[PDB]
Amino acid sequence: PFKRFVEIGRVALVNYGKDYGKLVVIVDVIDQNRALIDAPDMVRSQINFKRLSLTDIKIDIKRIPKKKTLVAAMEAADVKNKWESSSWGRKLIVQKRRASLNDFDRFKLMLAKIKRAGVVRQELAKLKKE
Amino acid sequence: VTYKFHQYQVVGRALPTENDEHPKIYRMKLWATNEVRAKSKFWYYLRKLKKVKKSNGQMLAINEIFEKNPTKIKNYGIWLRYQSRTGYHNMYKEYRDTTLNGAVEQMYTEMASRHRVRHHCIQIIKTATIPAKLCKRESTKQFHDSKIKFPLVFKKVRPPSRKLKTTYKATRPNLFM
Amino acid sequence: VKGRQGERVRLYVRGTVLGYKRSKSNQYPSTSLIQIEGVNTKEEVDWYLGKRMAYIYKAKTKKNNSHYRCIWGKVCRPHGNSGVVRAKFKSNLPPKSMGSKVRVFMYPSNI
Amino acid sequence: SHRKFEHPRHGSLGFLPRKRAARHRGKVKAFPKDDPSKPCKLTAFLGYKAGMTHIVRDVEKPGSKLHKKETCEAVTIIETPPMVIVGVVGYVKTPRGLRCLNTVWAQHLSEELKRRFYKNWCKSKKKAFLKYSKKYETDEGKKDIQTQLEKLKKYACVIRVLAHTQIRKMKGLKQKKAHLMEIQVNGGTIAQKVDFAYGFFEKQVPVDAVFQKDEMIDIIGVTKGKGYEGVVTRWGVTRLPRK
Amino acid sequence: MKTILSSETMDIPDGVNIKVKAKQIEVEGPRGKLTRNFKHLNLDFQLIKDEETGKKKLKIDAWFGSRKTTAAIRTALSHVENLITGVTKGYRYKMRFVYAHFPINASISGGNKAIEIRNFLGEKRVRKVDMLEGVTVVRSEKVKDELVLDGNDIELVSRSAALINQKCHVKNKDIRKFLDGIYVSEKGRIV
Amino acid sequence: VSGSGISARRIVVDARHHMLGRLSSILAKELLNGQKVVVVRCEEICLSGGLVRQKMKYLRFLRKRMNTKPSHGPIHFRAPSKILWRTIRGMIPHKTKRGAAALARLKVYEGVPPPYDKIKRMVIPDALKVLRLQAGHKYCLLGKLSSEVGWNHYDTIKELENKRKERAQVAYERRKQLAKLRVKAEKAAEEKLGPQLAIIAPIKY
RNA sequence: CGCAUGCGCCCGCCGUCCGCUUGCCGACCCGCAGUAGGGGCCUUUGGCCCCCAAGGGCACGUGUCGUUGGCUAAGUCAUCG
RNA sequence: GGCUUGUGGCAGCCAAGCGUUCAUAGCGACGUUGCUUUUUGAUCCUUCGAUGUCGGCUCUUCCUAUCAUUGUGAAGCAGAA
RNA sequence: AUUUUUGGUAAGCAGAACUGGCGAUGCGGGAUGAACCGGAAGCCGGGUUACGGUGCCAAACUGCGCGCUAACCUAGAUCCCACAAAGGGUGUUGGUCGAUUAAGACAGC
Ligand SMILES: [K+]
Ligand SMILES: [K+]
Ligand SMILES: [K+]
Ligand SMILES: [K+]
Ligand SMILES: [K+]
Ligand SMILES: [K+]
Ligand SMILES: [K+]
Ligand SMILES: [Mg+2]
Ligand SMILES: [Mg+2]
Ligand SMILES: [Mg+2]
Ligand SMILES: [Mg+2]
Ligand SMILES: [Mg+2]
Repeated sequence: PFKRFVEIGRVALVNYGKDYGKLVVIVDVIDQNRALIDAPDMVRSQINFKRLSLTDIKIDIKRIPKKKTLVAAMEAADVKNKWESSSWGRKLIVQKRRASLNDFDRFKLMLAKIKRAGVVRQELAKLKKE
Repeated sequence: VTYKFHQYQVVGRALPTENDEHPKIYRMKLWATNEVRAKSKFWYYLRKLKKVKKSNGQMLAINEIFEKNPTKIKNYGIWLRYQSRTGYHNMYKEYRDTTLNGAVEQMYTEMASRHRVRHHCIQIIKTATIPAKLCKRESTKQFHDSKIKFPLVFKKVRPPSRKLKTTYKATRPNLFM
Repeated sequence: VKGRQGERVRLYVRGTVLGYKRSKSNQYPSTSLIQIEGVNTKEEVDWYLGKRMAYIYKAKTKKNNSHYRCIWGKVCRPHGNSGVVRAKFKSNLPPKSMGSKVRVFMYPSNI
Repeated sequence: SHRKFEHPRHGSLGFLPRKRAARHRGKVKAFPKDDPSKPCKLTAFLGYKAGMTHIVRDVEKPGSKLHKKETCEAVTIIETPPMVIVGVVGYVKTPRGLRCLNTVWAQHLSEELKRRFYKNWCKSKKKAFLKYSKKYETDEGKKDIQTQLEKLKKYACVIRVLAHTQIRKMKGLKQKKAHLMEIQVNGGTIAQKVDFAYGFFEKQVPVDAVFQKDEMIDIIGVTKGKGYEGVVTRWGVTRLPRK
Repeated sequence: MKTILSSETMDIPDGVNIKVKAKQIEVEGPRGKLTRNFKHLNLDFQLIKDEETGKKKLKIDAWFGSRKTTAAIRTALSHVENLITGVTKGYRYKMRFVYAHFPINASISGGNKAIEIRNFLGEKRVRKVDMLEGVTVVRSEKVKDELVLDGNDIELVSRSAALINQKCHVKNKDIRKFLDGIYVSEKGRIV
Repeated sequence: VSGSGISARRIVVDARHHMLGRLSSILAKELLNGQKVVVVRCEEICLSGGLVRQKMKYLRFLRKRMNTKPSHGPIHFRAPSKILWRTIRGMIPHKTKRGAAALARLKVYEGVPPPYDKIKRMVIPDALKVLRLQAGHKYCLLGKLSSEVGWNHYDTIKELENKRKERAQVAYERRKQLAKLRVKAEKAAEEKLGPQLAIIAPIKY
């Protein structure tokens, strides 16, 4: 049980606030409510656990490591690629793409979806009749 | 970076007179939401402990003190005295925070929650940065672990913002630690 | 697939008429409170600021060969934090419109 | 201030309101609990008060002063001719209680029973159940009746038969309009109850098929009417002084 | 003060099978089957297998639990220990009849599942007690005026003994002087 | 609570494991705003404080009655659906025409009667016990409380709900088989349309 | 559940007209249980994967509530038995 | 009727003592904290173009600070009381 | 009515000092109210606040945060205000002063 724990080197997703969608690394624990988080594109700072969603990724680092050491560990663990490839990570990217689609792109996607639905319906009906 | 409570060094003295051409200069480290309130408390303490009033006093300097390294966690010890419904008492507390400002805010909140003591009923006697081995409270000592590991027992379920909030959901939330 | 019979294009969103701007003991019917579907924040209200609105309802008699009547209005400013908006109509909305739907159009457009 | 002296209140509040009953025939408000491990049996019956007399009997009651001694006791006579069964009613259990599902009537109904469905039987054309009876003549009709009985067996939870009295046998009564009532069938499965009810269509059930000697029973009915009454007689309050 | 982690572990004998799923503990041994529903406890139960040796450990822990919450870990462990003891050895309670003048007449019904007490303090009333599931009551032959209750569930055996004891309370008398009754005198294991 | 703001003919809500008061407040606001609500499985509503406290509160409510004429109210309903209805009425100006219409726009049922057994049922996150009540704290089922205070239809509801759940399980198994067939058909059709799959790829989850 | 009126009444189809509506505009969507867990694949006692809101899916969704004529495999929707 | 509660009534706290020895089975001096408005006082807010002024009889309901009755704990409770 | 203050056990009792208020005055808040809080006013549009509030009634978050409480007595819930005391609790939560302890702290063997 308890597949995920908060640990030094644990990668978490910011699930609330202005920093939503960002990956951070827990480098220390202040207390039961907040922890020290870091990442390549921010300044190491405290955050409440209520705004973090623990992921399945963990990197091997000591507490409060240097920026270069943290970056090297993250690159070695390939956190970015693993998160992007995972279905959970791909969800946010797909939502962003769907939001970013424009009118003509949406029309083209609608045409493609309609054609795919028609072909799938034909195939499924033939399969049922077999 | 905004702190509710700021630390000020306030320096003052008594107005020079014929008897005392250079009166003694006093300094204090005080906590207040503003420099105006810091100066007010400085004058209160000077009047109560040195017989120097604001009317016959002089304000020499006031400077803010910022944490040297707000990026790292420290253990803070606070010695204070507070007033209850039936008398005065002394109290030593410990906290863990990146800044002594956060530690003091935690101290005020905890005093309010556990003892129903309002802000104006608390006097801070001393503050210090305590090494890990010298900490006296289990609340802070239990996080002095090289390999600290625990799950998120309590997490509140909410959308990233109210933009995605909806009254109705097709399925119940799926939660697992 | 559906075989429906109705409007083929919808260029408006819906808005529930919550009531009037009011205190606990006073009411000001010159301003109406409207909840626009899909709008959940005063930040999101910024897009609809100034957009035209129509309150369509039926009358017993025929006017210009129609039982339909329309009272035009517009969004003025956000109300609260949850996306409700204040709106002004050419005439004060009747109290019987509470809980009814108005059409919030996409014009006048700013894009 | 508190009442000077204490005595129990006059009358019972459990029989409120003291109005005229909404019915003339006694209504069974609760039937006996059904035990499915017993043969199908009717739970109730209809009778007519005839009169009262007295009897003398030797009492067998060890420890009593009346043991092996004669005792005189008043008794009431109730005439109970056999009841004719004419239909079956089924109910379904629901969160709102028992709901009547369907009613199946026998092919032949007596004039005494059909009188119960009219206010002026003689002046009417006497069309009751005439089209219903024809369902027993067309092959599809008996099939529909059998299907209705099958549905009752499938879905009903409690089964009651419709039974009417042969009132005209008691010429002392000046009534030709028979009394009809629903009598619950207890014992057996639902299918057994339905079969037992159907087999008794247009048939007589004697009183001894329901009750037997030395049995304790309950009697339900409307009391004698006395019209408008004052408090002294209606509730038992004591009379005020002469002056 | 919400201690981070309060954990306790117990060893499981090789002769007992144990299953845990959603705080539902199933215990199997030579004497039979036992089941317990620990769903009311907000604890984490884990079964640790030693691959090299093959032995079993049950670990119960609480995270950020107060003293009140943490007090239940040892309770759950003791309950599991009692289940193991009941499924391997069984439980045996001994009761003794105490009377001053009127001997207590006890009659065991068929199956050793019910007991009748007839002459408690010279009373004409008959006291009926029915043993709980899996518990059997017999009249000892080696010890005078002794009842033996044997079972697999400690709770059920003890509750049957308590029912027997409470069915024979003295009333309207100084109980210090009138000591008549049926009392538990020994608790142990059948084997 | 401004309101859901959705535009629908009606909304069906599965009240299982929902806090009574919070669900009542949310639904009262919806009804006042003009939505039509059908609540099902009212017997599964949760009440904090525990069975003992809720039973004492209901006995205190039962104590209330017009001394000279008890038939003049208050009326103490025992069924869970009626309890929910009265609780909602407590948060609505039911003595005005507006409140009367809002109440009339509401339906409450025990279990899942037809046709709602085959209609999608939604939940209210803001009133869910899993989100509002900490594990370990005392709570009781509205059905249990109603049965204790004189509701005699709990067993019938349980039986009907079990039958409905068995039928729903059969339907769900059929739907799962249909979904597997659809997936296989999609795999078969994959090769037919290349460019369409290319366009859809960056959007598929 | 029975019976339901001889310038009457009732039912079904077609044309037209009026009135009420709890407020049409895609007014589309049935798993159960749990939240100190659930599910799938592979079956080493085991390993891997998914969840982390319907934030999804479905739907010619494309035409003046939608122009004139003809063909129409399969699919889908509607209406009638 | 309303405020108050001196007075009346009903409880509590400490423990010098009583209780063959033992403060607390049962009581509680010297002190001290309360509750109630079925006592009587204090006041004069409502009623003087009028609210029928004692007591009894009858009738209903309500309270508990429980006399009896149901179930219990304690005793300087052998039984009975 | 705040403060000062006399008689009275006390009183929504009776009597004095300063100021303010009601009376003569609506309006927002305190559910309700002559005096409390805010604030005083021609008839209107727009903007912003005071006191007080933002789960529904009912306009404004089931908003972002930290602790305490679990009431098997109707837990508790906002100046006037619509009351509660002395004594207690091995319920739980913080503090203060002491004693023992790896030459081995307390309970059972
Ligand atoms: K009296
Ligand atoms: K008399
Ligand atoms: K089309
Ligand atoms: K007094
Ligand atoms: K007077
Ligand atoms: K007078
Ligand atoms: K007298
Ligand atoms: Mg009396
Ligand atoms: Mg003694
Ligand atoms: Mg009492
Ligand atoms: Mg003021
Ligand atoms: Mg204005």
